[PDB]
Amino acid sequence: MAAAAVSSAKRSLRGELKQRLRAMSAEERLRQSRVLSQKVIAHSEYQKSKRISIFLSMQDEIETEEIIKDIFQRGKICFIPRYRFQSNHMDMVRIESPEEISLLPKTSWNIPQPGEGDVREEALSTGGLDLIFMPGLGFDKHGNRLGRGKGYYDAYLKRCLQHQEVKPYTLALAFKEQICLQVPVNDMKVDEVLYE
Ligand SMILES: N[C@@H]1N[C@@H]2NC[C@@H](CN(C=O)c3ccc(C(=O)N[C@H](CCC(=O)O)C(=O)O)cc3)N[C@H]2[C@H](O)N1
Ligand SMILES: [Mg+2]
Ligand SMILES: [Mg+2]
Ligand SMILES: [Mg+2]
Ligand SMILES: [Mg+2]
Ligand SMILES: [Mg+2]
Ligand SMILES: [Mg+2]
Ligand SMILES: [Mg+2]
Ligand SMILES: [Mg+2]
Ligand SMILES: [Mg+2]
Ligand code: NI
Ligand code: NI
Repeated sequence: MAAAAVSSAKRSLRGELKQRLRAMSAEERLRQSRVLSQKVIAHSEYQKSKRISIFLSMQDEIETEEIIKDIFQRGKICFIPRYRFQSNHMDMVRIESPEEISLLPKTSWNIPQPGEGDVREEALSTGGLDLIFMPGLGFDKHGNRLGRGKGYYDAYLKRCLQHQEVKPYTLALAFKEQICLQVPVNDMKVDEVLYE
């Protein structure tokens, strides 16, 4: 019953956040994304990190396009999500240029990812990750995160520990509209939430 009340609070907050995210203009989402891109590019954990996981942005997320271009300009090794919907499991798989992204097939969320038989280097098979850009629907200032529901990033963070001594730094990228007083939890916290 306590579990269910937690789920109910998460669901209600998701509906609130989604409505705000729906209510934002394309131009404005683009403005806050530009502000975050400059913040990330100046960020010391980003500047020092060699192996990075970043997401490919949905319409309700901070746009990561400029960060990706910077990643490859700085010769960082870049991994993106590859989600297997049948088992609710995600890996982070290597891409070798920003331009490759444009040729990939897309999922039912209209996001690019390498297809089923494209054999890819996985981040945990070749060293793990220094830094993971964390998407999500909401975050509070304690670093709690409200994801879309099925906990694929929480599960992936747990998995990272099985390959690395040092846990990846987790940096969320949020609209100011996505910052909440308290995210209902219980769930993995992020190290830092960036917003305007
Ligand atoms: N740009 C990135 N790409 C990432 N790629 C992997 C991915 C998985 N994903 C798709 O790639 C995905 C989306 C929703 C649910 C789930 O948790 N949600 C529905 C309710 C959400 C809907 O009604 O709006 C349900 O609980 O199943 C699980 C996996 N999540 C993406 C992430 O959220 N944003
Ligand atoms: Mg809604
Ligand atoms: Mg409200
Ligand atoms: Mg402007
Ligand atoms: Mg959406
Ligand atoms: Mg360097
Ligand atoms: Mg699949
Ligand atoms: Mg992996
Ligand atoms: Mg699909
Ligand atoms: Mg996993
Ligand atoms: Ni897998
Ligand atoms: Ni608090």
